[PDB]
Amino acid sequence: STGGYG
Amino acid sequence: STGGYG
Amino acid sequence: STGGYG
Amino acid sequence: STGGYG
Amino acid sequence: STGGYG
Amino acid sequence: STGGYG
Amino acid sequence: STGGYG
Amino acid sequence: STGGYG
Amino acid sequence: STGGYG
Amino acid sequence: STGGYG
Repeated sequence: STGGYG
Repeated sequence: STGGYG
Repeated sequence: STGGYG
Repeated sequence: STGGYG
Repeated sequence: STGGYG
Repeated sequence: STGGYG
Repeated sequence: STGGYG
Repeated sequence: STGGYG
Repeated sequence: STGGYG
Repeated sequence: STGGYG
């Protein structure tokens, strides 16, 4: 998986 | 306030 | 406030 | 996996 | 406040 | 895996 | 505040 | 694995 | 504050 | 593995 905020 | 980038 | 980059 | 904030 | 780069 | 903040 | 680079 | 902050 | 490079 | 902060 790539990136994301939290 | 809330912010940021995913 | 909240910030940053994923 | 790559990057992400948290 | 919160910051930084993934 | 590469990078990430936390 | 919080900072730095992954 | 390469890099990362935390 | 917090800083540095991975 | 290479680099990383923490």
